[PDB]
Amino acid sequence: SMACTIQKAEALDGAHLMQILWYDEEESLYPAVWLRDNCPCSDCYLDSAKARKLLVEALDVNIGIKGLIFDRKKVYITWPDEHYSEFQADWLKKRCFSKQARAKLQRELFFPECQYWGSELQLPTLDFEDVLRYDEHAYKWLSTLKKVGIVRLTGASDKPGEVSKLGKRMGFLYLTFYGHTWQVQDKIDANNVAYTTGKLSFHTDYPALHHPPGVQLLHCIKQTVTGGDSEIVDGFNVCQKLKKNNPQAFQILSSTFVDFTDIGVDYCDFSVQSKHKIIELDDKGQVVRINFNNATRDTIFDVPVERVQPFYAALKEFVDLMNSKESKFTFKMNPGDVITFDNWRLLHGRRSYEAGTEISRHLEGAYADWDVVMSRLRILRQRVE
Amino acid sequence: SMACTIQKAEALDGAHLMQILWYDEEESLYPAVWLRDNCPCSDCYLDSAKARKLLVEALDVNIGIKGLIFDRKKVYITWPDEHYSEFQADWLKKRCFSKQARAKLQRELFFPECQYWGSELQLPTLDFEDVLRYDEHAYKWLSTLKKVGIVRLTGASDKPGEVSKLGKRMGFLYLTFYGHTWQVQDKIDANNVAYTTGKLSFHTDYPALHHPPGVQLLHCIKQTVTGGDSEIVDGFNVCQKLKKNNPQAFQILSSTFVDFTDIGVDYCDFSVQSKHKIIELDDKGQVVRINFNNATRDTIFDVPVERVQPFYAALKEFVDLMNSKESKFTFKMNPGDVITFDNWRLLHGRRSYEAGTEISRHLEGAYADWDVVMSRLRILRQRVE
Ligand SMILES: C[N+](C)(C)NCCC(=O)O
Ligand SMILES: C[N+](C)(C)NCCC(=O)O
Ligand SMILES: O=C(O)CNC(=O)C(=O)O
Ligand SMILES: O=C(O)CNC(=O)C(=O)O
Ligand code: NI
Ligand code: NI
Ligand SMILES: [Zn+2]
Ligand SMILES: [Zn+2]
Repeated sequence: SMACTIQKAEALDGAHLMQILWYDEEESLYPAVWLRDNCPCSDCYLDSAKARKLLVEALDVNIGIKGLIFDRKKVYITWPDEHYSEFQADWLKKRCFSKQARAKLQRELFFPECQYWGSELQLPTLDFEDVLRYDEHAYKWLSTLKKVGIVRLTGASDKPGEVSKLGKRMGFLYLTFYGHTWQVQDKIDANNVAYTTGKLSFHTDYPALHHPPGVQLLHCIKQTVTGGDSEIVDGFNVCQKLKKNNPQAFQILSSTFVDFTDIGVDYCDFSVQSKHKIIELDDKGQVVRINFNNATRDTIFDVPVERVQPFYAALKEFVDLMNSKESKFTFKMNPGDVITFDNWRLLHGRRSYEAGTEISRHLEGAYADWDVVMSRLRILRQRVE
Repeated sequence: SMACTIQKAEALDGAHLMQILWYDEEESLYPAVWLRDNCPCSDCYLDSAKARKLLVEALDVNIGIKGLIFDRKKVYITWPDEHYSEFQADWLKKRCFSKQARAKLQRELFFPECQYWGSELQLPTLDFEDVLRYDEHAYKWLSTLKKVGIVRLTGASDKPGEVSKLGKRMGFLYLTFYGHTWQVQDKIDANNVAYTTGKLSFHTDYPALHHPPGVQLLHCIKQTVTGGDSEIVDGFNVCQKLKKNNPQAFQILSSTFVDFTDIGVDYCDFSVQSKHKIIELDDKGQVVRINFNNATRDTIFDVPVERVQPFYAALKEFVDLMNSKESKFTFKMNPGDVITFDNWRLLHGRRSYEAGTEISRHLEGAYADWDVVMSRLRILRQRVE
């Protein structure tokens, strides 16, 4: 295209910048040091790995272009030490340092589109076997998981092993002290409040870890009629409402380190401790993760005494908002259903049910790392486009 | 002890605080809301899980103590709604909200002691089989790993499978796209600069992931006489020197997001992207992780053009300090040697060596999560004390 065709290339700014004038009349600028650092020749770049061999030690940070020629599709550069580089037009164009170009590329890499939701949620639903068999369906699955935060898959079996198939479709699951996969059932000497018939209030899984699981997979093998309905809420949507309604409570929860703990025996013996802010913000003040399980929050609370009661007051306000009828979405899982969701963004819970002489309710769960998921999503997108 | 024996317990501050006067005359304060939240009774606390059943929804954040009695070893509290709680003296004492008590407990949980080192490093060394067989030795191993950042284990075999034994001793290894364990050897169509005979400059492993591996294990199966010596540097020590010598360069590297990438096929097919600050600080300005591999730093750099050359100038200053003869420690791995090190703190590298018609050099590596390691360290400490 005219946008990707070179009209003129020139060294500017004491030879420290290259400027490309494109055939659409737009101009791009490329620092000489960045071009040299990204030389694609075999000395500098290992093509089989698509990786940089060039060392920092080799890079003159004050380098300027010694000579430059070009045609419509490439630039050819000589360097002061006689090194020689070639750069393709389309490669340069994609990597333009303009804010618009950089932002476009970041969108393509990280899929930031987010659709916030309340009690009006239309639970995205796909077929399990279709997702396993067809790239178009697996793509819709992971893209929707990223954007909405949850997808339900229907028509799995009523036998263990289904979350493992989804894990292989992603790449691999995320092993924790509760196993490769884990069985949510009422257990004698339960090592986790999950493994009882009690109500689970809204929580994220595993804030006792530094790096809580990014994605959760939960498959219904057996369901009870006595209770055990599912509830979910969009934590990012809730945090937005909290900041607006109660900025003091938002400030406390986004700045206060809370200790989490887990001790017991499952896959192996464990004694786990972490610290997190319940509302975890990026450097720009945007919420990126919620870290909260009331069951594993430690008895240890490392704050001065005067900060304690205001913390709990803040926390109450947050949970009250999560529970509001405008925020929460309630549903019942049947055998064969699987939900896959963003464990950093949603909070989830379940209603109490009745104990029995044999197991009346059984879910099999597993976790996946967001990096594993995003990798597969990038591959799938390329395959489908 | 007199320190742990109750002399007086009293509700204060409108019944919103409990004060304990101990037999040493020291005073501790406990917020009423915190005591109620941490009731150990069977309604509030699941003993088999050592976890809180009590919901946020159940907690009156404005609660005060209705009645209190005590003896030397426990306090007995009635609440306004008629709930009833018992707290043991030793439990309360450990959880005193004084800064001194809180800081002591944080030390016991997280083992913060750090011993910075330069080229004078005396490489801590233990026997491999001793570490597998004896808790006293496994304790010294992990405690030293945490404090110094590296331990060498000698007397392993010259066969694959040794890092896997150490992984089981910790709990489990950290699976990545390069496998459960991985073979560092020269490979045709290498998917990583590591799998060549080239020099690796100082790097941390895997900044292409959001959560880079906490701990690295590297076992020498075959070594070459033609090169391939090992080099290490204490990144936390280096960052301290950089902040002192060049505060501008420190500021740039601790505030600038750098994109990292990895594309290829190994355990499965992958297309990985991340963003990190190379020098990653906590909320108090202390360095907690270094994220840097020059080979996987992307060609994509998401900064305005005017910030590019100063970034590279900063980076050069950092690498130059890492390479200084006062900072780096160089050694040669022989068959049977294993190093286990903090991949968030150290940077590591290796000298070039000569290609041959069969494999002349072979290391087997693996990763572990710091949470897995710290769990085992806590268990071991308890077993040994
Ligand atoms: C379901 N399992 C694996 C027990 N995790 C619950 C969540 C947690 O303990 O934070
Ligand atoms: C040794 N392996 C597993 C290839 N990793 C190298 C480090 C990296 O690619 O950042
Ligand atoms: O049992 C359910 O429906 C939900 N389970 C969980 O959220 C859990 O085990 O952490
Ligand atoms: O080969 C060596 O001695 C060191 N290897 C690495 O650091 C690597 O593979 O990332
Ligand atoms: Ni859960
Ligand atoms: Ni390495
Ligand atoms: Zn080159
Ligand atoms: Zn109670």
